[PDB]
Amino acid sequence: PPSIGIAVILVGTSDEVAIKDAHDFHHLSVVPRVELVAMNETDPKSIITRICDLMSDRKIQGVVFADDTDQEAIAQILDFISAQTLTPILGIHGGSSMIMADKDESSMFFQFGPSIEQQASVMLNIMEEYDWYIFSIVTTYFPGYQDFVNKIRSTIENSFVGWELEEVLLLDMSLDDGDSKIQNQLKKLQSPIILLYCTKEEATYIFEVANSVGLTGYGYTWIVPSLVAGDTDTVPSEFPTGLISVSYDEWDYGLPARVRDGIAIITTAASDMLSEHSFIPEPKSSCYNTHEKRIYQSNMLNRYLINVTFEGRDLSFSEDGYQMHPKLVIILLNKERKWERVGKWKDKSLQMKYYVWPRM
Amino acid sequence: DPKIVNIGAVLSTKKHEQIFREAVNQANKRHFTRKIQLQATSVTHRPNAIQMALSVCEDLISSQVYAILVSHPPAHLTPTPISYTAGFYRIPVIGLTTRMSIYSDKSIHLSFLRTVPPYSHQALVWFEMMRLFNWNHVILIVSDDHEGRAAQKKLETLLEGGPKADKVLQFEPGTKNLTALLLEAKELEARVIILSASEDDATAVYKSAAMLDMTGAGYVWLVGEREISGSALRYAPDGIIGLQLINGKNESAHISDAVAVVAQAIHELFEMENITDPPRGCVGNTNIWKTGPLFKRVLMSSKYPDGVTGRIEFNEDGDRKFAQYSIMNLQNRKLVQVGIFNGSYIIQNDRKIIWPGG
Ligand SMILES: *[C@@H]1O[C@H](CO)[C@@H](O[C@@H]2O[C@H](CO)[C@@H](O[C@@H]3O[C@H](CO[C@H]4O[C@H](CO)[C@@H](O)[C@H](O)[C@@H]4O)[C@@H](O)[C@H](O[C@H]4O[C@H](CO)[C@@H](O)[C@H](O)[C@@H]4O)[C@@H]3O)[C@H](O)[C@H]2NC(C)=O)[C@H](O)[C@H]1NC(C)=O
Ligand SMILES: CCCCN(CCc1ccc(Cl)c(Cl)c1)C[C@@H](O)COc1ccc(NS(C)(=O)=O)cc1
Ligand SMILES: *[C@@H]1O[C@H](CO)[C@@H](O)[C@H](O)[C@H]1NC(C)=O
Ligand SMILES: *[C@@H]1O[C@H](CO)[C@@H](O)[C@H](O)[C@H]1NC(C)=O
Ligand SMILES: *[C@@H]1O[C@H](CO)[C@@H](O)[C@H](O)[C@H]1NC(C)=O
Ligand SMILES: [Cl-]
Ligand SMILES: [Cl-]
Ligand SMILES: [Cl-]
Ligand SMILES: [Cl-]
Ligand SMILES: [Cl-]
Ligand SMILES: [Cl-]
Ligand code: NA
Repeated sequence: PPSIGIAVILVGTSDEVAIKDAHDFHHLSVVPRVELVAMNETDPKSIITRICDLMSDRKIQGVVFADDTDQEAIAQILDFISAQTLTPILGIHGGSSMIMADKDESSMFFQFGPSIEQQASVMLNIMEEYDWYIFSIVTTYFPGYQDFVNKIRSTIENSFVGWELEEVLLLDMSLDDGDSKIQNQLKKLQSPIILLYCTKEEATYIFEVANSVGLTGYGYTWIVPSLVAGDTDTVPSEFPTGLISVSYDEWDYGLPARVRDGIAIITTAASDMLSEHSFIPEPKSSCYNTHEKRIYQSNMLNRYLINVTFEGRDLSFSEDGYQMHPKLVIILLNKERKWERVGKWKDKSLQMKYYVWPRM
Repeated sequence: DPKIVNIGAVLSTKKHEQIFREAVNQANKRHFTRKIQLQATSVTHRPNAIQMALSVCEDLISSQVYAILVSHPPAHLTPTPISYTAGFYRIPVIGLTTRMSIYSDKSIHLSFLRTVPPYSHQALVWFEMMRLFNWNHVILIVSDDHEGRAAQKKLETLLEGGPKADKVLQFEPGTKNLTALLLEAKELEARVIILSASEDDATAVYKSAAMLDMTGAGYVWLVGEREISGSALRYAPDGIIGLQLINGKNESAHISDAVAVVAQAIHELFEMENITDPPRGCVGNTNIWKTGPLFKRVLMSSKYPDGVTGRIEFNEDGDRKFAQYSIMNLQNRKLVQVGIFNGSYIIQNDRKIIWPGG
């Protein structure tokens, strides 16, 4: 079988050996020729020039990307690169996997981890478990915030449960806060539960302000999505103990297993397309000639990328570019400032550790 | 020796680069620049998005630009890659001639002002016309894309915040033959029709409206600029009224006004304490420019009254306010200016309006 090039890009320390181990158990129509690449930087230029150099020095059919940062921008950079070059990119760990709402129309970028809408519903399930029916929402303008608010609103307005959405705050973190605008907005909060949609960096500032006006102590419980907790080994000091987060940052699904599944997805999808059309998309020889060769390129390979099953496991992606059925882990920031497993979301069912929340 | 503060620009031609240089030179002559002195750094548009993004890093951000002017090239090449790369660091981008409404979305373009208004703001002019000519019942037809919906939202805000829209009709972009949609409009009693659509989509509407005899006497057609441009103008019904943003395509004029605004904002910025420098280059830098958000606020609230393109202010989306429009009326298949929106007021000239039919 012919070989297709797959670049696996790793940012930050990682056991390359352990990663090469979890991986040629392919008897498909095509076999992967993978290439581990180390990267030290995660700025726009570094990421672009690196992937472009790979694409020009070799024939890359797809990219598997993983980083150890809390930088959600990385996902947005990858989507741009993916759409422009029409190359499949899987963000499987780190900032690369942090929700990227409204991917490009031509994007072939897929992320491991929950969609925004799924996290929103997981949160409502948590609140239902403990009969926390009265709450407010705080988001920034971070892309996806509308999907988050809409999802919540759609769910609670279509249920006979006595949900009471008191307030929805929209914080503008693109301007400075010298006029104490965000402080004045937060002072409006009264709910005992607060859902916060934003980035990790934004959360640390918002919590600092929220603390100053006494909204983080006892009586107030904040619930944030995966990307706010991000790397759970890095816990900002402004984060309030008692913070609850839906998470997917490498609890039961290790990096090695992810890299192996990433390679599988890309390889299977190419095999499936080859077996049906007798051709696969030719690897782009460069990024610097995409404007010419666009009538000759297409995101055709997407329809196969989203429907792969491997070793009897459904690795399907949504058309929005998210994982379909991720086993989510509910985590709590405890007294020792450590993130702590306190529930699991599996088979569209919530299984919490505690019946009554112990004191944090 | 003063502190040199670089201003960036991505412009159409070398001629415009030189205009940008001279504009910055004049700002330095005009202002007190013992402490702070501007320096111009510019390139022209690269052939594709990725190259453009890289150039922003290599040519501009490497010079520690505090802001970046961007023109819309007239030749598929948008300011978007520049908005993205600059936005990564919270370095403000000033659009010179981009009209698409999507650049008003803070989620996508989180440090983007422009000295021209988005197409959607043409609703402001429509509204004043509805007051003036007392069109208290209108039918709104818009393309079911971002731009079409943007115009609908803006007009509905004005109407809900007097005249009323008796109905709103959305059609799928790229639909030739819109008989079904237009028949629905025909039934209604209102006969003032407002259209937001691309060139090609407006053409389809116009043709279909003609076959349904909805372009004759009794009807009023009020549209924007795209809708009386190119091929849309070729099939537009006589008597139609449209708009043309004055100086809307004059890159030179907007470079002048943008530089003046940015220079004024920079001198105002350095009146405050604890101003940090933007990152030098992209490589190895992933943190935002800490002073970026402050500088954005300063720009947002900038006022430049004696601008080449008129009074310069920005709204809460960083879009141009007090924009000036030519009110055009197709008479005998010739576009004729029948007045202007001077930024806040409609001014009818001595040329008489000829409506559809009459
Ligand atoms: C777009 O077009 C509009 C309307 O033409 C302009 O707005 C007008 O701007 C002019 C200035 O050129 C203003 O004229 C001044 O009006 C003052 C009184 O205003 C009151 O009354 C008027 C009429 O009812 C109202 O519209 C207004 O809201 C106020 O209630 C006068 O006191 C001024 O006279 C003073 O200055 C003159 C110098 O010219 C002296 O000789 C006098 O002694 C006196 O000191 C002057 O006449 C006018 O008020 C504005 N109208 C409105 C509606 O705002 C915009 O300027 C124009 N935009 C652009 C970009 O050109
Ligand atoms: C769709 C692409 C967006 C790009 N992004 C900048 C990051 C990025 C993305 C792609 C590229 Cl190629 C590059 Cl180089 C840099 C801009 C925007 O996504 C910023 O994301 C947020 C938007 C709003 C908020 N909150 S706010 C407005 O209150 O401050 C926070 C982040
Ligand atoms: C990253 O840094 C390490 C040592 O710090 C170096 O060996 C390696 O070559 C660097 N990677 C790149 C792509 O420069
Ligand atoms: C564009 O504006 C400039 C002023 O900067 C002016 O000199 C020139 O005449 C204008 N061009 C057109 C076509 O209006
Ligand atoms: C900024 O303020 C700090 C005080 O925390 C001071 O040390 C520093 O000198 C100031 N710098 C400027 C340029 O204002
Ligand atoms: Cl590197
Ligand atoms: Cl893109
Ligand atoms: Cl996430
Ligand atoms: Cl972050
Ligand atoms: Cl650089
Ligand atoms: Cl007139
Ligand atoms: Na803006």
